[PDB]
Amino acid sequence: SGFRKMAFPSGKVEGCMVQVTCGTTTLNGLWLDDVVYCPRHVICTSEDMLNPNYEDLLIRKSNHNFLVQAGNVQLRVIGHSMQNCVLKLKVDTANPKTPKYKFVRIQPGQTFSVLACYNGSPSGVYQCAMRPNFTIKGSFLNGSCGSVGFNIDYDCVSFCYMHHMELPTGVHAGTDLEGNFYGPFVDRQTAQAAGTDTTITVNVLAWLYAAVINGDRWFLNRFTTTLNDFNLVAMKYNYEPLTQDHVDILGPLSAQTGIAVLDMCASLKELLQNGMNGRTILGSALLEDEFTPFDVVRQCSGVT
Amino acid sequence: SGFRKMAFPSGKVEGCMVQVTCGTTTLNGLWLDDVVYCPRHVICTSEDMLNPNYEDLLIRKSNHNFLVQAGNVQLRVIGHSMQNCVLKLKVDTANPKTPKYKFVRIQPGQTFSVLACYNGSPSGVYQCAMRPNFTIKGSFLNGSCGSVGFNIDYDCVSFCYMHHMELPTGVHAGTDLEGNFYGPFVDRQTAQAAGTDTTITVNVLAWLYAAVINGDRWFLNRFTTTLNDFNLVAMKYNYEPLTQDHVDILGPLSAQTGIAVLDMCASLKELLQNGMNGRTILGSALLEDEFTPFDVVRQCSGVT
Ligand SMILES: O=C(Cc1cccc(Cl)c1)Nc1cccc2[nH]ncc12
Ligand SMILES: O=C(Cc1cccc(Cl)c1)Nc1cccc2[nH]ncc12
Repeated sequence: SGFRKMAFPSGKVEGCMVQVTCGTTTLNGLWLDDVVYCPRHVICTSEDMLNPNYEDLLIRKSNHNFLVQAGNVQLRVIGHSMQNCVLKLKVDTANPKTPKYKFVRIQPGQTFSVLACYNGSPSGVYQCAMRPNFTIKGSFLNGSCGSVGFNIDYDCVSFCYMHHMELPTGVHAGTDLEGNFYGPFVDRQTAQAAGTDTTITVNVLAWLYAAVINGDRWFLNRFTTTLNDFNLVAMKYNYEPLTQDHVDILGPLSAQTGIAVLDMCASLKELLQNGMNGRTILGSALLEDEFTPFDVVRQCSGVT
Repeated sequence: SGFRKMAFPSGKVEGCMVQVTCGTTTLNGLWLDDVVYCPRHVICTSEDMLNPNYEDLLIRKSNHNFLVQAGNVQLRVIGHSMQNCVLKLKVDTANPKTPKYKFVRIQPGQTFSVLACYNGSPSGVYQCAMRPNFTIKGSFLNGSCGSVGFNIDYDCVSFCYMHHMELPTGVHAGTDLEGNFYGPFVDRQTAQAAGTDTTITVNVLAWLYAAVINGDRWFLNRFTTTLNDFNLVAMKYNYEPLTQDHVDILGPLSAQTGIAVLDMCASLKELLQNGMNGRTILGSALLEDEFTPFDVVRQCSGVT
């Protein structure tokens, strides 16, 4: 028992990290097979970042201008192309450490692990959620661009995020591995509105089920609610409206604990209306929304 | 910017994990050079666990009774010995993935990463603290015994913990890599008192400095305090007494922010006496003590 904000083991991703330098800029790249993926802003100088003309900046670059280093060994670049906001550097050697992998575009409210890197070297790993507004609240310093987010299903790494930018608000924005930003963001040094965010209701409910499984039960009450009534409360408290699709994904946790989803909704309703009263749930004094129902089941069943 | 409960990249440790089976019991082992380390209770049956006679149980075992499997390949066991609460299984092949490593006994209040494993396969990685009472609040299910805790300083893995037991209270106990338990625990299925725990004051202060560095400043006040006055408050709130040694380790963070350690102590004093008033610090609604001053500097400087 016990419940932690657990990340996937990062080894399979550590073996893919490289350093990419173009001119004066260094960031991280992801080496899979014979391609290195990295943020296209590796080609910018500070003078360029207010609104870079990426097409023109890339025309001034040749294969030999992209310095790619995998630990201590240099990779030979034999092609380059820009796809949306990523560059794809074709190299003459397939990464021997390439794991089985997929590129996936995750949905808002889903979670993933981030391997924060600097100069192609891994620094640390943490778990986070893609907010409903498509930002991430990460831990990224200058030089972390090109670090990736991923999930692992047995031996397959599904890469879902590449880090590109820290907005002036201190929240993070990035792309899928085809270089499409999550959210409305653009790769320019400008203030950019991130939408209104909401709390991921189905994840808070999953975490309340994790709490019951792991011994924290004080918040269970004698009440029930309906989706309509619960959604009036979710509206007031800026929580995502709950749907039958969310109730269905909570089915396994409802079956494991014997607590009907709408009864757990009534516990969440009381917690939203009354607060925690100075108590904690799974070591937290707030309602946690960074665990999906799949994460809770995986953590409570010991999936490897 | 941003601050997360970050674990070390686990790849170097993933390469050391093996499955050890003895009779009907399977758990995890750590393969370094030509030795596999695992909890000695791998030799017990359920009938043995109330108070096992480990010496007698191990006398009934031969090298060929210890089944060690590294992924899909079987290791040949050419020796066995019990050291405190660990078994050391000498194998005929040095682990090719053995990283540079050390065995260290950590101090209470220090932090480390855990690579939770089942059947020798990594499941996930998380960061935690060794409580002042020598327990850990982990995420461990049955089959996780033998999972290890570690820190990494550049290319060297310092292994500090091997998981052995979940106490009836749901908290975790284990040993250093020489098999000495942290705390008063014994490897038997009995209720065992864990001491009175306290909050790790120097880590809460480090985390308040991380909060100021990362933009959360609302808790800064016009006050100062002394070590004596602060320690009266720490006493009331079950916090570890602060010493000049703790003030000295907070020196770098004090220099980075320009906030004297005793002024930060006055902010912590007000937070202990008044609570958070429904506000958060670094996404937490409680005072976090699982980040050391070294962790805060490492995370805020991008060490790889
Ligand atoms: O965000 C950027 C580069 C950049 C600026 C504008 C647009 C783009 Cl696409 C890229 N550098 C950072 C500086 C400081 C902390 C940081 N955390 N994560 C990144 C990061
Ligand atoms: O703790 C043990 C085995 C054991 C019992 C008594 C003494 C010893 Cl040394 C070992 N099994 C577990 C069962 C369920 C969840 C668990 N989490 N971590 C372990 C764990």
